[PDB]
Amino acid sequence: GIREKIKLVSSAGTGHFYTTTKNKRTKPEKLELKKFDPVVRQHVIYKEAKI
Amino acid sequence: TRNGRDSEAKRLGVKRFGGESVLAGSIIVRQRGTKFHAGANVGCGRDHTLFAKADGKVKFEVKGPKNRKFISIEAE
Amino acid sequence: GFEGGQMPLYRRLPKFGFTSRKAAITAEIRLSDLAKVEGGVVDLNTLKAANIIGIQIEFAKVILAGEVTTPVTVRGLRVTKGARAAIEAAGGKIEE
Amino acid sequence: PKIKTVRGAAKRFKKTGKGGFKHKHANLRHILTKKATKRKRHLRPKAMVSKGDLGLVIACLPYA
RNA sequence: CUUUAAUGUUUGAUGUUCUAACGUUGACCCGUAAUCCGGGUUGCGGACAGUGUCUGGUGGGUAGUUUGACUGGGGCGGUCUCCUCCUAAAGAGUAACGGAGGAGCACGAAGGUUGGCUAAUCCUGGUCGGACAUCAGGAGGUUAGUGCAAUGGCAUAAGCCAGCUUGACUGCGAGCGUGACGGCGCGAGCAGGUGCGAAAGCAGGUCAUAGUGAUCCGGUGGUUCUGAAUGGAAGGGCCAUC
RNA sequence: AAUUCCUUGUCGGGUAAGUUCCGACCUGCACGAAUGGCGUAAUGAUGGCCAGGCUGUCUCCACCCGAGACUCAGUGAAAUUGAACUCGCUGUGAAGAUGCAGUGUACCCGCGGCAAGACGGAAAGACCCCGUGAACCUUUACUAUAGCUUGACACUGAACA
RNA sequence: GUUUAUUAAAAACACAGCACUGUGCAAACACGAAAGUGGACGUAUACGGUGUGACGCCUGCCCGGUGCCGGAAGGUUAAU
RNA sequence: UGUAACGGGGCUAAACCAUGCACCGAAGCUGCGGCAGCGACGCUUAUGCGUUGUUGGGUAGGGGAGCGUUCUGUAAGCCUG
RNA sequence: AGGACCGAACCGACUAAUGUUGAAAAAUUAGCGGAUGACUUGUGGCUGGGGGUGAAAGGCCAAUCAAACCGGGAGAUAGCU
RNA sequence: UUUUGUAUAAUGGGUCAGCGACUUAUAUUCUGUAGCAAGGUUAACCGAAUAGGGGAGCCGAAGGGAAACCGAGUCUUAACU
Ligand SMILES: [Mg+2]
Ligand SMILES: [Mg+2]
Ligand SMILES: [Mg+2]
Ligand SMILES: [Mg+2]
Ligand SMILES: [Mg+2]
Ligand SMILES: [Mg+2]
Ligand SMILES: [Mg+2]
Ligand SMILES: [Mg+2]
Ligand SMILES: [Mg+2]
Ligand SMILES: [Mg+2]
Ligand SMILES: [Mg+2]
Ligand SMILES: [Mg+2]
Ligand SMILES: [Mg+2]
Ligand SMILES: [Mg+2]
Ligand SMILES: [Mg+2]
Ligand SMILES: [Mg+2]
Ligand SMILES: [Mg+2]
Ligand SMILES: [Mg+2]
Ligand SMILES: [Mg+2]
Ligand SMILES: [Mg+2]
Ligand SMILES: [Mg+2]
Ligand SMILES: [Mg+2]
Ligand SMILES: [Mg+2]
Ligand SMILES: [Mg+2]
Ligand SMILES: [Mg+2]
Ligand SMILES: [Mg+2]
Ligand SMILES: [Mg+2]
Ligand SMILES: [Mg+2]
Ligand SMILES: [Mg+2]
Ligand SMILES: [Mg+2]
Ligand SMILES: [Mg+2]
Ligand SMILES: [Mg+2]
Ligand SMILES: [Mg+2]
Ligand SMILES: [Mg+2]
Ligand SMILES: [Mg+2]
Ligand SMILES: [Mg+2]
Ligand SMILES: [Mg+2]
Ligand SMILES: [Mg+2]
Ligand SMILES: [Mg+2]
Ligand SMILES: [Mg+2]
Ligand SMILES: [Mg+2]
Ligand SMILES: [Mg+2]
Ligand SMILES: [Mg+2]
Ligand SMILES: [Mg+2]
Ligand SMILES: [Mg+2]
Repeated sequence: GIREKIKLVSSAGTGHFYTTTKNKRTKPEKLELKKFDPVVRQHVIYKEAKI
Repeated sequence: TRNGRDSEAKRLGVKRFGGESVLAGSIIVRQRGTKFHAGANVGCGRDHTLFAKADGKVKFEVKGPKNRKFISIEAE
Repeated sequence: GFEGGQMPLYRRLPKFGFTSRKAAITAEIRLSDLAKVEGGVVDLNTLKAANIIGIQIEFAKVILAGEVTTPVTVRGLRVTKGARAAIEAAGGKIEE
Repeated sequence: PKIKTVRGAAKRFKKTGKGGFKHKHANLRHILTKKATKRKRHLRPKAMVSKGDLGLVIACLPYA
């Protein structure tokens, strides 16, 4: 209703991304999470970007 | 205000009864809470589905100080 | 295909794939085909002449199907691992 | 005259070695973010047409 | 060059005239004993008007159609997908415009793990303080709590806190449940890589069950696929997503 | 009230008695000024109401004259029709019976009459609903379009500021 | 006066009269892809469209809505 | 509309309750004769026959086996003033 | 003088009875309205089907007009009988 | 005939005789049957004309994968217990 779709992008060269949602009002900063990148086959930091 | 509504039935209940031989992985009971608890060689899934973790025979028991119901699996 | 009005099965489900124009000028050859060519030399031309592959085929593969009981010289054809073993067992020759 | 292929069927089913048909799963086109990764994993591989539906598909693909 | 004016030029902008395209449903001549037409003369206009192609607006004047179903007839009202309970006859399922309610979201913590903790309500005492705030004891024993309806669960808590964190992982999946189907669900275990814990271990989101939209067409990123003479490219496929 | 639901409003007049009529009141469900308001002599095969005359309209029907009906002779149709040896009652029953059960009644066949029944005849109900039927009509339903209108380019040129 | 020839003759249509409104004449308007024609061999005391309906006494208030008329500054806006 | 609320006559049981034995009563069951479907096995299978258990109501509908009509061949044959 | 008055012809068609397998697919009888007018009528002409014409009733356009008649698309389509 | 159900007062037929409704073409699949069999069969056309010629083609003996491609395997995935 207010909760927007965002994509978390792999900080490695790969263009791999996870997709999730966010309340942009209450949480205006960039969501940042270690996740598994299946292309370099390792856990790497992932950073919000626009869907 | 107005009535006239209901939801699809979820087909919960016991799928394998006492004595029945099952292969590992087989669902033994679908339930909404833990009316039945997982006993030996039986696992509890996220919707409280009890399933076989081993090939064998389904076994219902009542155990412990609270007289709870447990489903386990006996090797056959 | 009509199902009464319900979105039918061939619309319910998604399309997939594309068609390879290359597959259509690519043929497979059986071991049983190698003796059927006049000259003990198997090429694209030879196989065409013996009516084993189509006239417009530009690539062919000898596969392990049937058997070969005569020495053959295959040439300009791809050959499967198995087929190469079978062709050579019967005294044959493969070459690019 | 020749029977005509239902051409939209022919873009969704392919005949396999024993005469059944393989097809692509529904629900993996869009509205994906909310769908579990597990669920989507199991929709990737192709699947076989069911017994109830073979009559319909075969009727649509007389030259398959 | 600092700057300024004015004669010479391209394209416009605007205007004033001109005549020669074009208009004449003014007068006249001939074809011609003709209120048509054509040619010619003359007057009046004149690059306007008008027409062609394109284009915005208007357009029931004309045209082709749409304008749902359920329903104790139809119409009005209500309803249409999904979740919970009862009807439902102690396995599953089970109808009515039967009886009651709820959803079309929320949450980067309200997720994971380790470690810890334990409600409601009542009695008595206590500054302001009251029937009820916060404090102490006692009874009580989960009647509380669970983001939200209901039902089933929940103390080993699934309820409540803190530390560290990203398993709200990627590839798969023995075996099952539920479906006419499309589908939907549960799942130990396997490989890679990760968090928490001394360790056994736990984690593939949230106590569970609602919170949803097939296909087509199209967009964005990726790509050991394809690439209409050949090398590219466009477009297509595949994977991710809108 | 060609308009008033409540309504036969209420009051007055006419009648022995008047849901209509006329006159008045105003509480106008829901009059009103060229969608014209209110009047209006004359006109009217126009609507409502009253009276005189008149009468078979009626109380209540009688008699009579003629054309049919009836009989004889000649000609000679029709609608309809599964088959009929084609009664009443009460009950039963696709729920309103000549045909079923029980029972009553009835010798066989015409002719003149009557219309209670044969859910009598005639027309594949026009009401009502249904069909993803048809048509015509309306509009600020949708999509188009003639027409009307805008501007660009073409037919379309020159001189001068 | 007219009308549903064949179930309605009427209170319906028409009507003289009134008003609004278009129309400068190659008129507006109408039939016509056009040519041609009606309007009209007429010319605003004329012609068309709309409403009202002899006559008498008269015809009040409302321009927010919808329709129409007028406007050029600003915004938006087509082909090109 | 007419007895019309035992079907009627009529019944004091020809009603009701209890016990008992008899009998009537169907296309059910038995008996005699017969046909066929499916099995099975026989005296003995070139495939029907012979024994033998059993089955044989049927709409929509599926299956199986046939009759007859017209025309072509068989047929310049065969029947027919 | 007059879309003046009464009233035949002529034009119409207000009421009733009859008729309704009729004498008649709209009439007959008794009555009725207009009758110098926006009257009536003969002959010939013109207007054509989304078209005409209409003192306007969706009236009329060759005995059924909210889209004539004939031929064609044509075996339209008919989830109905 | 239609129906849950029709003596039905539901439909249809006055009667008789003649006619009157699941066809035909081409595709496709299955069954039966016949031929040949890892092969089977030709089409137009030629023709010596129901022969013979014609094997252009088509189906089948190979699949998996979207495809490249690999191939009794293949795809899935970095790889599969
Ligand atoms: Mg070939
Ligand atoms: Mg996609
Ligand atoms: Mg111009
Ligand atoms: Mg245009
Ligand atoms: Mg419009
Ligand atoms: Mg329309
Ligand atoms: Mg159409
Ligand atoms: Mg309905
Ligand atoms: Mg139950
Ligand atoms: Mg039960
Ligand atoms: Mg929680
Ligand atoms: Mg703990
Ligand atoms: Mg206290
Ligand atoms: Mg550690
Ligand atoms: Mg692109
Ligand atoms: Mg090219
Ligand atoms: Mg190229
Ligand atoms: Mg009186
Ligand atoms: Mg009065
Ligand atoms: Mg008059
Ligand atoms: Mg007499
Ligand atoms: Mg006689
Ligand atoms: Mg009868
Ligand atoms: Mg009748
Ligand atoms: Mg009918
Ligand atoms: Mg009439
Ligand atoms: Mg009349
Ligand atoms: Mg008027
Ligand atoms: Mg006014
Ligand atoms: Mg304006
Ligand atoms: Mg008696
Ligand atoms: Mg006895
Ligand atoms: Mg007997
Ligand atoms: Mg018997
Ligand atoms: Mg007169
Ligand atoms: Mg008369
Ligand atoms: Mg007169
Ligand atoms: Mg005439
Ligand atoms: Mg046609
Ligand atoms: Mg027809
Ligand atoms: Mg019925
Ligand atoms: Mg009966
Ligand atoms: Mg009958
Ligand atoms: Mg009949
Ligand atoms: Mg007959």
